[PDB]
Amino acid sequence: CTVFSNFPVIKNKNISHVHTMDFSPRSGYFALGNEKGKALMYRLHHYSDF
Amino acid sequence: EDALLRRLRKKPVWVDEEDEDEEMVDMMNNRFRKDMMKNASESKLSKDNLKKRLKEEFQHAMGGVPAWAEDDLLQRTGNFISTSTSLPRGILKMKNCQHANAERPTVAR
Amino acid sequence: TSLAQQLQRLALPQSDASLLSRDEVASLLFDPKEAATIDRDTAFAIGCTGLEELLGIDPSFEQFEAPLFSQLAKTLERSVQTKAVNKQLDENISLFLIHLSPYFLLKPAQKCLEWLIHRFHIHLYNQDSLIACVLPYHETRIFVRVIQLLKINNSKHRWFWLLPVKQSGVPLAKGTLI
Amino acid sequence: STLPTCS
Amino acid sequence: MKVKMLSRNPDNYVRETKLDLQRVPRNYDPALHPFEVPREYIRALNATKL
Amino acid sequence: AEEPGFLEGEDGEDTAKICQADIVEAVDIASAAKHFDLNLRQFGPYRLNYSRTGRHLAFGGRRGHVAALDWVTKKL
Amino acid sequence: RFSALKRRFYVTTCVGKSFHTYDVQKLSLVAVSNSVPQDICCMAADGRLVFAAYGNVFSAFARNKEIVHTFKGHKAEIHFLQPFGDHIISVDTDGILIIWHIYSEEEYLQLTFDKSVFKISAILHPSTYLNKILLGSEQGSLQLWNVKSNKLLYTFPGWKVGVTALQQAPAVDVVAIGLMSGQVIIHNIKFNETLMKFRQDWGPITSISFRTDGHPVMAAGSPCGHIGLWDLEDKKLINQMRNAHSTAIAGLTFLHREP
RNA sequence: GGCCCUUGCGGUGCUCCUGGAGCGCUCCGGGUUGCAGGUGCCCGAGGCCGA
Repeated sequence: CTVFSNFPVIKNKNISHVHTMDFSPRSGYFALGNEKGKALMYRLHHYSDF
Repeated sequence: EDALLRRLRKKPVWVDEEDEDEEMVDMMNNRFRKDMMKNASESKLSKDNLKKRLKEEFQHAMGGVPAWAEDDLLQRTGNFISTSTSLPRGILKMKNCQHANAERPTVAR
Repeated sequence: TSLAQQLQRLALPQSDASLLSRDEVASLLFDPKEAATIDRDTAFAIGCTGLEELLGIDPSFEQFEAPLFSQLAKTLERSVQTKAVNKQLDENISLFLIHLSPYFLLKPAQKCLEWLIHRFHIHLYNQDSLIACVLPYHETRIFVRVIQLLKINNSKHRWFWLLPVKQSGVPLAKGTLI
Repeated sequence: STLPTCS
Repeated sequence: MKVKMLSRNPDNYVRETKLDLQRVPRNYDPALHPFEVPREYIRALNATKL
Repeated sequence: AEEPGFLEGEDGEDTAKICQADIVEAVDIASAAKHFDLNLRQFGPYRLNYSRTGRHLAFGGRRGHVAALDWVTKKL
Repeated sequence: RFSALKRRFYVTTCVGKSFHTYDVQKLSLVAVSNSVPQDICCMAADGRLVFAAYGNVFSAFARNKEIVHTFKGHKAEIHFLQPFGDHIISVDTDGILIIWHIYSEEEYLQLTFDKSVFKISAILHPSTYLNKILLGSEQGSLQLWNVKSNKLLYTFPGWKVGVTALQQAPAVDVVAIGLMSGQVIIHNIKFNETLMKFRQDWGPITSISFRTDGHPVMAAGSPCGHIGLWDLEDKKLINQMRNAHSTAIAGLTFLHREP
């Protein structure tokens, strides 16, 4: 129940407003959509399957 | 000094015959042994006197004799820490990838 | 300034300035002005009294009567003897400090430590052993005094991180230690 | 070493 | 080898207390005190002037 | 009260080949501290003078280095 | 290489068809050697001279720059060079071992060893031993020899892995033996007892050196480029140096009486 | 543009080859070192001032 301290890199300033997030069925990918029309995706190295 | 200190407190497997035989070898006229004399009479000494001179020059050069001369993971090389099956807390390992809508760019929400 | 650094590195406790003058004296119990007016006999008396008090509490201290608390120890000064004698003295002082460590909060232990500092200058020759003796009591003020006896001003020194408790006279905090 | 120079 | 170097005990040569006075060993060796005739003549001449 | 120093070899040793490193080990910590080698090659060859009282030493460099120091204690 | 008339250390490294010499005080270049027609395969130094081998012929370098003596007579490449007083020992690939007198260039003594039975992979002359050289094999056997009498003193059964490195320990009668399996065996050759064994899981032990500044520390190289520091007194690993070099370790040495 | 335990932000402690300015060392060799004429150098403060 503790928050990860390194995800939101505030310096980069890409995330902006957030409306939707979703996870891959095996948690391999993390997706995020903003107001600017950019659907960001990140990969979590702990999970090796899509 | 010694009085003050007190108050405060097999057989070799091989033999070489030429080292056994009592021949005498010239420290004179040999550059490497000319630096090793002690007195002027020791121009040419025998085999047994060579052996003890060489050994003490070795030990003085080495600074003496080491003490070591007379189940467990630190008698091998290996690792100690490994990755856990559960997700580690605190720090998340992440790498950004290409945008999902890279092929179809849009400006709306 | 390269000469200054070379000279500062070449300095040794044996060639200490306070060895050759009595303007300043290092003392665990007294002010330096007051401590520079005490004879050897008085310090020897304090040390012997402390050891006699400690003997009643713990018998095993009797073995320290001869080497460190006798006439021979009174006349002894480390500088004139060889490195072997100094090594033997270091061993004996380390053993005595290991034995002193539990009772350090008691006054007789402080008296014995005062005699050792006055005669053998363990604050210059035996820094590691004294620090090991006093370390588990780092919250107490007597630890602050024992640190204040040392000279750790150089930033390259092993115990340089102990400088604030010398400069400010406050006990070391456990968080810094951890 | 104490070997002779030649032969 | 047998070695010895002159090693003075500082407690012999340095006073013990601020109350104490400085200790002065004296050597009457003539080699340490040369010019005995000219040195004494000046003291005698200074005595008459005083 | 004092006595002059002495230095003799044993079993026919010659005192010429005895080096300074051997002496420092067999002599007390007090006299061992008096042997030191200051290395200042940037400036020229040095000329040194001890005071009449043996406590102080002063030296001068060819290129223009001038310094005086107590040498028993290492103070400048 | 220690030097006479200059109380300093010099380290010599091969560079293609020549070699370079640097003082260890500041790693400054002091000499660059003359070229040789073929790439140098093996190198040796004995204070006075620097020996370099190329192809089947090896030469001696004086003043670290210019050759003064060349030695022909081998039909195979030289793989080991051991300076022995005023004499030089050269070991060929096919199995020929010959001792040459340096200045006169004459052939003193020649020996051959069967390639299938005993192929030489390590050469060492233990200190304080008169005219004695120790030879190791890829098979795993060790032979102690006397050059002057030209006889086999003793044969060590050894270990079945095979010898890849030999080093003189800081003792009169103790050697350190490297093996292809990653195991270093510190042995006493006079009475044939093994003092201690250390094992690195990084491949063959390329080189071994001993610390002689008053601390019982041992370092052994690995082809991965890693260095392990073993405590001789307590028979344990002190620490391991990882990625000291990106490529394989060529040679590592503790300076004498230095950390 | 790229950066994902970050920063339009700042600081430290060691290493980094003297032009002349660490000379002299492969071998050979080092042993019997086999009163011309000189006399130097130093010694000036006054403001077409600024504050």
